Amino acid sequence: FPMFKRGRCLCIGPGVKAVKVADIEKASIMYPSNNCDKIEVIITLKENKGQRCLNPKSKQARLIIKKVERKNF
Repeated sequence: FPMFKRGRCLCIGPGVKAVKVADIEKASIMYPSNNCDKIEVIITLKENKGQRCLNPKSKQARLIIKKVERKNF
């Protein structure tokens, strides 16, 4: 079927929810996904590694900021 996501910088959540908040679930970007005029984060919130571009409607990266800001490797 022709659904076609019109937004090329659209995301629904290719990840999980609440993980090792220092290993995964760490959004460190604010960029148009390099195709856009909008600016989103890349959370690697996963069991090991995976994307989480949360921006459409709810970002929540605002809170995850204090998560990504926890220590540094």
